[PDB]
Amino acid sequence: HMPLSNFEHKVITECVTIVLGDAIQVAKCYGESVLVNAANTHLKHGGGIAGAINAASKGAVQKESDEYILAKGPLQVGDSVLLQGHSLAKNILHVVGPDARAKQDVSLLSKCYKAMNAYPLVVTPLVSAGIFGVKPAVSFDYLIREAKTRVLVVVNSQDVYKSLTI
Ligand SMILES: Nc1ncnc2c1ncn2[C@@H]1O[C@H](COP(=O)(O)OP(=O)(O)OP(=O)(O)O)[C@@H](O)[C@H]1O
Repeated sequence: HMPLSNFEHKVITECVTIVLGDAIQVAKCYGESVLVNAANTHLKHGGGIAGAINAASKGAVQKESDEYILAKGPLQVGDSVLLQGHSLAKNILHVVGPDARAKQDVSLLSKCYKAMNAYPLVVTPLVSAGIFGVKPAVSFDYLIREAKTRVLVVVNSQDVYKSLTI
């Protein structure tokens, strides 16, 4: 079974496909992929996809992240950091999308998605599209504008999936 058949998906461009499912699982089918974590300034992976990723890695993502943040200090918004994959992916790219509730610049999503272009295959959720208050459609708009590499954008609500795929 070629990986994406385990999932409902729709190719948008030769670059971007929209997959309905859990991004952790999609990334598990591609060992050469980089998994995008939708993270905060302090890489505190307490919930959302950050907590699911931290939990899949059995706490390891949190401890690596604590060492990095202690050493470098906290990340700005739109910053990204490539860290270990903890066998969930070749690597995890921790991406700090803007927080709309806090009235942060949503065009910083462009900076977040740009970072994904350094990798040949990336599996990502919609950055800032949950508690951070950016509509998934709006997050998807920033992604499709910047994606120059092969990006599997994975949405785990079926409603979001139907909206994105017309
Ligand atoms: N394992 C996951 N895989 C793919 N998409 C996810 C996953 N978990 C959450 N999402 C979706 O991707 C987007 C980014 O998630 P985010 O890191 O901002 O945490 P969250 O959205 O507040 O968590 P939740 O949606 O469960 O309340 C959200 O719209 C969210 O619903």
